[PDB]
Amino acid sequence: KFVEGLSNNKYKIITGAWAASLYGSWVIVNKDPIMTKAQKIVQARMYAQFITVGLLLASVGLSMYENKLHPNKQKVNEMRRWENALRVAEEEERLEKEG
Amino acid sequence: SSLPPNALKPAFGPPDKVAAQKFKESLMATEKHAKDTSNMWVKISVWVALPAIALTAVNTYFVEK
Repeated sequence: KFVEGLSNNKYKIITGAWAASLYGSWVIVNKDPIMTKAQKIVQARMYAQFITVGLLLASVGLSMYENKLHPNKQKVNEMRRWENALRVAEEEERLEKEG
Repeated sequence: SSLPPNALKPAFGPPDKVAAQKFKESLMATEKHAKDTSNMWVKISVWVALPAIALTAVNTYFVEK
């Protein structure tokens, strides 16, 4: 029931987790005081992108965990917008006739 | 052919700085750490990468068919 609000922002959580993953991998790998800066950066980048694309499929399982709770989307939000678009026409022209 | 008198005098000073000799002995520490961290990464490769490639290959063979 929380899946609605923090699965509407999938590609915010994925990107913030990627940035935090590269930070929390870099601060781990840089504590080893023997290597070049470049090797530390590319190892941190590899660990970060691995955990990020591993989470990208967890969000797929979560995406159909949302899709059973809200069937056939993108097409019945359009008709809710359409009901709010028809009410705004009828409410307006009835007072155009009697105003 | 008439060298100036500053010819055969030395030019660089005392060649036993501890900084560069500890540099030369850190040239063994980088090689030892490379021989550790390449074995580590090849274990990462043959344990982590190849089963993921195999599972993604059977998935992509099914949907490519």
